[PDB]
Amino acid sequence: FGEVFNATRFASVYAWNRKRISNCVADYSVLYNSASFSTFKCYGVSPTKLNNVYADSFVIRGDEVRQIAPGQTGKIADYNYKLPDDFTGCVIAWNSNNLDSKVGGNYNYLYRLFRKSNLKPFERDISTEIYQAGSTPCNGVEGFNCYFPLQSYGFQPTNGVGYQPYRVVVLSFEATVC
Amino acid sequence: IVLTQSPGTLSLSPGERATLSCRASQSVSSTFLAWYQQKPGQAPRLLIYGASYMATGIPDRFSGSGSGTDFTLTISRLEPEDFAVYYCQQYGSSLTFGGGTKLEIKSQVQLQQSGPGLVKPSQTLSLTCSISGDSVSSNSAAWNWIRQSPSRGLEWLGRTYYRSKWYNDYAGTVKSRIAINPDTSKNQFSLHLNSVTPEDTAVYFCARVISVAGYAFDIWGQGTMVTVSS
Repeated sequence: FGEVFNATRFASVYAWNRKRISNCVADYSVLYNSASFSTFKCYGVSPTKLNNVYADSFVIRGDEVRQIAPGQTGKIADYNYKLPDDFTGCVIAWNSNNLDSKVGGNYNYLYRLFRKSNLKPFERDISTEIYQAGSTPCNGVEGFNCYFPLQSYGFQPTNGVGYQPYRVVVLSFEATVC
Repeated sequence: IVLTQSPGTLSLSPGERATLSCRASQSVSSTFLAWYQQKPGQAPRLLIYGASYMATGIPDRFSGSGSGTDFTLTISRLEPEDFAVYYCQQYGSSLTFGGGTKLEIKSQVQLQQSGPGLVKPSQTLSLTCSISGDSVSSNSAAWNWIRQSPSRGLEWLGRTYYRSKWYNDYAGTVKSRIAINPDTSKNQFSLHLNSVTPEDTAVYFCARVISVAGYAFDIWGQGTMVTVSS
């Protein structure tokens, strides 16, 4: 658990990591007592009665936290990380403005806003193909009507709460783990 | 796309709120609406990129909002330092600047310009833009040339960038006589205007465009004044 939450550096939204946790002593209530979590919503199971399991880790914006949920529509929910409707797990998120925010602008975190098809649940797209928005083809060269598929989050300490980084850890409960 | 800003002139006192607007003739589908601040005698300063994302060193007072055709720039608490003209820029199917709103109050990468400021008519205008802190052949960058005159405003001229090879993009207004050549050995890129007229008298700028930063001009140059006189 600590190797996913207390990680030194997280991954981007489109390049969300996936940790297969097997053969473990799971203490699901070891972080519920931690009041450092601002968003904590379980969907497929009651939280207090939890006593393979995957852990998806990425960093999104402040307003994008509402999109990680079944049946949500948005830039992150359709082109970056989509959750199935019959989801069985929990979504944990907390503010990390004091970590992933340089004084001159932390442009290391990216996100995808250009894709010609919505992502399937638990789908990962690391495609750097130049998105064609116009009528004439691009042929791997960017320019007018040929934009880059990824965009950079701002992330500065003077940004609003809605535009601050939030580290999200999505737990998916798919008897090797109890 | 035609960007029409409103109001044209706004006079306020320190402490009040200035609500600026920028209406486009059609929808900016690429969502690359950028806001700039230009204090008198200086180059434009990137405030907001990509509809609402704030730039480097921009206080929380400046806030971007809007999408499609209506865009608003809301400055919460005004200071005497905010006396400047604010512009509106979009990228996508074209590269158009706004008319400008004159608001009156009652960093590691450096682009340095060089070249002559007095060119005779029917002669070539040459200006060089030295780059330090970033590579002129950067894969995620573009090197543009922009001029500013009270008759046309911020008029974008052209650009050059390097992916696998070198590519060009020129504005049809000056395409018949413009040339932008990069120099990798000196880490520069220069501007050439073949046949100049008194209409070309303006203040020219060179700026950097990062693709992941809303395709907005984030770091501008010194700003040289070229006069076409005989």
